[PDB]
Amino acid sequence: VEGRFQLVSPYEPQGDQPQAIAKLVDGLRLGVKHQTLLGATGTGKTFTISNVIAQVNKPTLVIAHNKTLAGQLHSELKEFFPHNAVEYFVSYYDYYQPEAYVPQTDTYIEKDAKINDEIDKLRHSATSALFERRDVIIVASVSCIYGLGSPEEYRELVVSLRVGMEIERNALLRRLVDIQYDRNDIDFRRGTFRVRGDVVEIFPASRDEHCIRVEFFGDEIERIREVDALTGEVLGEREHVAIFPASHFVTREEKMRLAIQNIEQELEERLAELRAQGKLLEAQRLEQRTRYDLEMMREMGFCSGIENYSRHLALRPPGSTPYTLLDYFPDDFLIIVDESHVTLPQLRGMYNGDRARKQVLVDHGFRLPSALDNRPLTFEEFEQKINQIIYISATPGPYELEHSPGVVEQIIRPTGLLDPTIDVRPTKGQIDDLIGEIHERVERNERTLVTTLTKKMAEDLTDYLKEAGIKVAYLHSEIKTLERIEIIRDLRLGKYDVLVGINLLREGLDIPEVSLVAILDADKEGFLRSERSLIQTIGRAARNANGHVIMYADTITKSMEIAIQETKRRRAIQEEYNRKHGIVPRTVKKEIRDV
Amino acid sequence: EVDLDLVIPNDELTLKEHAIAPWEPYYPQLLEAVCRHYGIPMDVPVKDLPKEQLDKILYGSGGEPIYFRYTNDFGQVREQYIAFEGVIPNVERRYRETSSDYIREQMEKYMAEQPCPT
Amino acid sequence: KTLEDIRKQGYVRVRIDREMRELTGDIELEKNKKHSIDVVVDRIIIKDGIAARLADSLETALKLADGKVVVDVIGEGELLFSEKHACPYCGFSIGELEPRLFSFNSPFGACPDCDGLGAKL
Amino acid sequence: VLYKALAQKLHRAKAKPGEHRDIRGLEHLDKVIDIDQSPIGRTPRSNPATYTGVFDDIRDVFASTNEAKVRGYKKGRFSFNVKGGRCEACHGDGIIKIEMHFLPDVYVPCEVCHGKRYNRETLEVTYKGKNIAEVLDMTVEDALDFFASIPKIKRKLETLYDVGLGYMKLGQPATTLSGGEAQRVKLAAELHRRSNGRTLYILDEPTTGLHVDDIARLLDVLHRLVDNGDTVLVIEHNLDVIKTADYIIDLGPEGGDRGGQIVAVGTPEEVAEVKESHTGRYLKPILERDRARMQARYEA
Ligand SMILES: [Zn+2]
Ligand SMILES: [Zn+2]
Repeated sequence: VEGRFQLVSPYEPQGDQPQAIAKLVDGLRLGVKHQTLLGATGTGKTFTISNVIAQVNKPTLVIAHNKTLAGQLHSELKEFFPHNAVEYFVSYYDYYQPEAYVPQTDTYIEKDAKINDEIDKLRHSATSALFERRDVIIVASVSCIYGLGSPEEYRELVVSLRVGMEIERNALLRRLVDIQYDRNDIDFRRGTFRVRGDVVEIFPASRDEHCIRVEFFGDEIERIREVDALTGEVLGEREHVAIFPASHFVTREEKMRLAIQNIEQELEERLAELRAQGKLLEAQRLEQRTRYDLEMMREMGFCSGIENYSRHLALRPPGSTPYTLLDYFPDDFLIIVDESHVTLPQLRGMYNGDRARKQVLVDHGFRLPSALDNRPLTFEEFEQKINQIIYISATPGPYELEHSPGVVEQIIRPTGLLDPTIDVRPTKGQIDDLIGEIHERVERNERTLVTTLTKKMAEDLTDYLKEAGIKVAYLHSEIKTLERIEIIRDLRLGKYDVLVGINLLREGLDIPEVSLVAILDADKEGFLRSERSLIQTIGRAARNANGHVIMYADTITKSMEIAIQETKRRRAIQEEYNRKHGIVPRTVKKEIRDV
Repeated sequence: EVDLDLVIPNDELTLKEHAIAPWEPYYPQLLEAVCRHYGIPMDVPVKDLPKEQLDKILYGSGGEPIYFRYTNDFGQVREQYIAFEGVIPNVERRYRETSSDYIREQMEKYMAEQPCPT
Repeated sequence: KTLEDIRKQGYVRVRIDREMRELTGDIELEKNKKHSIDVVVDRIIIKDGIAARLADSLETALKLADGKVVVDVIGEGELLFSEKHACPYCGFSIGELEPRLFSFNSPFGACPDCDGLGAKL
Repeated sequence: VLYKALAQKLHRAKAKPGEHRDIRGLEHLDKVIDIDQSPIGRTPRSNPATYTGVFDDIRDVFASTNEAKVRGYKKGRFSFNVKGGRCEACHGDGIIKIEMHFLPDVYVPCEVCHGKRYNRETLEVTYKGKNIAEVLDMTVEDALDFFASIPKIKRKLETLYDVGLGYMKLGQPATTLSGGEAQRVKLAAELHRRSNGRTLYILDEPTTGLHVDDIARLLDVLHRLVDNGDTVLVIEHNLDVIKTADYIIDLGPEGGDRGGQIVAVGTPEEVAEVKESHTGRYLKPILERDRARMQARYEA
């Protein structure tokens, strides 16, 4: 009997939701490898996919393209599946810097930045949940394609305990150490064991407050319990328990013995090569560091930055396609790619940025060339890694549409909200025009979003608006992530009536109070004036019942054509729906947050 | 006995930024009390101070009552009506009265050896 | 205040009023009655290289009762340690045995109530 | 006069400087290090390893070894002055100080730890076949040969080697170190630092307790400090160092009240040709002696 998903939702699927759910479920069951949900903004995307996953019962990875979108998806899925493992898998990349070198200012940027406890904990919780139970959803950043140690090693190395087994205390306390646990009786934290004579408490790398407690009565384990850390409050009463490695780069002793020799060989070779071409400095650097790491590995089977030796530790051919989090999932797992039209290209770029960063490190002798084999996947390897996949977007990119059997449409919102109307106006006298429209919005207690092509035009416009007597805030292209929330919330409260920015696609800009979006330079060249970018921007006024879009241009580009036409279609279909059900569109109210 | 040179490292340091070394983080507010009272300015390079302004703060009022209110480390205010002693007799007194090898050594740092006058 | 905290740490084996009991066994002791609590740290077999384990358990037990430990033998009787010249039952100490400790021409050995004279008057 | 003023100015030192009018060119440097000839420590707890900071890192490797992980020892169980693992008998001294009344006091080894300074179980934890007592007993030379492994230990032991020592052990108590040896262990501390070329060193007779052949190496070190932009000041009587100096300032003709005034300043040769300077009166023939020794070698 399997542990299955139990979708908990106060509502039911509505709109064109049931048809989409039925379609994607039927697709996953028929055996389609690629599918694409073209969902308009305002419809329950997350909820629809939640229905799919709940109906199909597969271990699912869902990928987002930043910390924020991720976190939102985590929260949502944790609300929708409270009785199931909703997991958080990011890494360093979320807000940390990687190991790098700048051949100009001669500065080696260390990986130093301590492995943030919460994030690490969540990573281990995820990977462990992947092997422990079935009902697991894991939302992740792109980091889910980074270099990660083999799954089989992570598996077979586990300390598999059972009640009354023929084991010794010190043996166990040595096995915990082989797996990279530390004793810390004087400060019990995650990833730590504590001895008290015959009382052995272990803090799993995956847990928050729930720690394991094993003991002995001779050379045989008696009782194994789940204690609340620094409390002793008995919660569990397990008979079997498996303690997984505290690092995802731990290795067998024999394989380590061999790998070390191989590393010595590669070091000798690269050294000979460096000294051959007169790069003696680099040879010195490389020798120092490599020898240090080598000795730490000979001593305790690991060191800091052990990732850079992964390939050698895996005893795999040079240039081998690295194992990732994808491999930890079962074969028949399911992938969901949210905001695919940006997430997919971001995934694609991860290989080039990493290789460049590591190549400089190998050139100046900071690393062995094998460190290039500890890398994120290329897009092709990711393709091969896929069992089944469902892309999600309001504006699906080229790849998605190309590999999918058309699209599954979800355009009707649960509130009957329509895609906005679109006015395209000449550029001459655009500022005063927009000013008048803005005044009309202000009179109607409504908000306005304005996007310009360039920063200079943005600041000039902000100035031009302040002088008209309009409450306007400028969302700087690089402003503090916490101030973002402040200014937006203040727009919602009405401290500002308008908000000016270059990119309106950055999250948090879904505001029910916004009834007008102005797009200056709508006809100009740039990524933010593309078909898809234009539709996504148009989707910002769909949260209000009186939503309207004004594009300022002198010509009608192909992108503008396609965007306007699509919006027209969606709007027509939505009004057909509302007519057929007797729905009157009205703005979705939302409470405003604080600290 | 207390050396005048050790009490003030340089003869030209801002009294606002602890010119006198011994009275350095009650005392900083006592400084404020006596300064208020006598009209001694806070933002000061000690070098330019009149000799009497320095004589009052260093050697005492000589019996004259100085108003002195201060906020405890706790937060509550407690006004007093003391006859200010000075900064030097302060050091000599606190060093002399305590029978602790710690306090002594903390006050001896501002003292020096001077030949027996007898 | 105690039984919660050797339970907060996470011990299990104790010995109260001669009878040993399991922690989290809803243990309550009578206010106006005396109680003898001897926590049961580790329990071993004499074999080869048993040193480090003994060792560790001894450090644990000694750190538990302020450098005091009971080594209750099975078959024979009890054995007690404490380290430093002090009594296991009352605190009383003597530190170290030096010659001047037995001299009556030194405050290190002299009686208080007579100052090493041995004779009142 | 000089050091105390420079110190009260640059590091806000509290030492009352000697009677002087003023000192200029204070903007030409950031830090003044006086490498004293006073001892390192006043207890056997201090030693080269401790004073250099090597012993701090050397506990980290023991704390990170396999047995320590399974024994939960950290960078305190192997700590010299920490009850956790040290010999409770000697209280981590290793040597008991006996009371000699009219004779000077003598250090007699702790009969419980045999001078190993740690208890039995603490020295059961091994690192490459040697325990902490054993590694503390190792010679600085043998130490850096043993710790070619860790670069951070290595770069610190190397300072002790370049200094002139490297024959003395890591755990030789500071109370048993010669004044020159102590001064040199301090020279080891200041030896390897990222020099901005704006710091001044002051050494009081660093020759003391050295052979001429050692004076050579030491002068190599000091002149390396000068090479990197820094300034090295030295109070010396040893002519083999004075002649090497690029600038010498000769003081007071005779001592006592007959003196305390500049006799001659400038290059060694400029002072050698000053008849009123005893220094140059004894330096001039040494300048001419070794100058001929070089020309004798150069011609052959
Ligand atoms: Zn008596
Ligand atoms: Zn001892």
